[PDB]
Amino acid sequence: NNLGTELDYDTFCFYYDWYGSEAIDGQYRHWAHAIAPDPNGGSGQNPGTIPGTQESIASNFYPQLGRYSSSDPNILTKHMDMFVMARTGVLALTWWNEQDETEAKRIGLILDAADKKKIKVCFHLEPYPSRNVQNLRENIVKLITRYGNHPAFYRKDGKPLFFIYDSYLIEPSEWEKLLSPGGSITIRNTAYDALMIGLWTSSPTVQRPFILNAHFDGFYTYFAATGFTYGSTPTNWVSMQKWAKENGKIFIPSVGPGYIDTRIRPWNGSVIRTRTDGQYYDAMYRKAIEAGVSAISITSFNEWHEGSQIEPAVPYTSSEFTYLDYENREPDYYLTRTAYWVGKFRESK
Ligand SMILES: OC[C@H]1OCC[C@@H](O[C@H]2O[C@H](CO)[C@@H](O)[C@H](O)[C@@H]2O)[C@@H]1O
Repeated sequence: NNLGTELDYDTFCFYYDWYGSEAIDGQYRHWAHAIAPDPNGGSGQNPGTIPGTQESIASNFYPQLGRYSSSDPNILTKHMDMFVMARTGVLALTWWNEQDETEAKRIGLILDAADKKKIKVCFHLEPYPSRNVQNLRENIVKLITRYGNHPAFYRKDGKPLFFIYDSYLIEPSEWEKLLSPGGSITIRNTAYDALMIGLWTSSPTVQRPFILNAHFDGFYTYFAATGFTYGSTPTNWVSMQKWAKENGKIFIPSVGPGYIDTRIRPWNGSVIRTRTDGQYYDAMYRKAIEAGVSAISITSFNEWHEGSQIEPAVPYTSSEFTYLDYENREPDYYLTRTAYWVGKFRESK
């Protein structure tokens, strides 16, 4: 078929599975969330918590699906249909190494639901406690062993792919042990080889030798807020792509529709990026495509705390908060606008 509606398997959408309901999970997990103290606000702050009631959730927006559970198979079905609408072929699943049966259940449910719609799943390896290259290797082995034969497990030219968030928290000399073909605990040329995509944050003078010396296969930028880092400044993407191509690296810039996290970080208003009825998303996605990249990542499907989600949101005013909403656009606008950009990306590929 050549309908201009098929999934794109070089488009990765960051997905969060940490939402809970009292009924399914015992608590409205993540809809309830601690409010962060101001890191520049001095001592004795008592910022409190967002309780995750119907009226007061830990987002500046409000989900069309309500305070859902990430463990609810019926929600997962709906999410996969939303991925199909968006044409996003890869779900990049947050992974916190919780070592708990409820995590294991969720991951299996997500893989199963994804496969019904021919969506693929890869893992976004988060900065879990004491993360280091040895336990990373062990966890990569575990994930490939447990899930590598699942039909929804993502591969690119035969290799799994992992995104590594805050990869700068680990020195290049440690990464080399895992990721150089000669490394002490290498995955290269083993059953557990994978494309390892590190987080490019700051200036080229720092990031270029970091990526080379660490032996990452590529890099991504994550942040949905333009200008938050050098890497999330889209005017740098042409030059970042040129460097990537020269050095055999895969650049996967991250694009998002906006940013606002002031319910959970009230002091963080300088990072707000307004959606402007889709014009912000359009500008960022256009820059990624114009840079000539081979793959794009989307921040985010459903990071509701940070206001970067493309998942449908609805107008809502409760007695506790007046939420933002998609304004003049309909609740599914960011899904269908993603599909528009996926088509432009494919036309360019
Ligand atoms: O997936 C990479 C990162 O994406 C942004 C969120 C971040 O998690 C931190 O922030 C959220 C709030 O937005 C907290 O709920 C988490 O516990 C964590 O501090 C991801 O690491």
